[PDB]
Amino acid sequence: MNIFEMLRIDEGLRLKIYKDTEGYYTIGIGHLLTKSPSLNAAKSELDKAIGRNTNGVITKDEAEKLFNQDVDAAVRGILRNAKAKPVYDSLDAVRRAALINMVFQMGETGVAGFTNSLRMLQQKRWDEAAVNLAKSRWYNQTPNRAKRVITTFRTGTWDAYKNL
Ligand SMILES: [Cl-]
Ligand SMILES: [Cl-]
Repeated sequence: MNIFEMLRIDEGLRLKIYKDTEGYYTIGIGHLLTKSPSLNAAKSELDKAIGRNTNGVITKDEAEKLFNQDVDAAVRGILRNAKAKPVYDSLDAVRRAALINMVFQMGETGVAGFTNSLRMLQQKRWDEAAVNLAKSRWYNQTPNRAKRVITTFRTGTWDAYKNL
């Protein structure tokens, strides 16, 4: 298991524009296109990202390419974030993947409301952190996914992803 396989399980793979859990147009492996209600705007953003007139449809390779870019960006985003960096550097490899997954899903903006949880992770107080992470809109909206990531932070193993 690794970050790519982990997110592929959590986000799935769709080759046509679809609406995510929050109702935003997305494609591929969880690649958000825009928060705008406009399908046209979404198709436009898609063409801009792929470099061609797609007609709201892409190939598997194109999806994987977007994915590679998106993971790289999340990692780079963490490294540049003054609050997240110290946490990321303190964690072991498995746990780092869990932090990447959150950032990929909710962005630096979302991860920003997790100040207290991040501090517990940095302190290595695993059970406490798991409890705090669960008191969030994130957990109430996407509980199954949140449970998988939380278990990852709690245990430091990929157990929640084995079977999927
Ligand atoms: Cl892009
Ligand atoms: Cl879920």
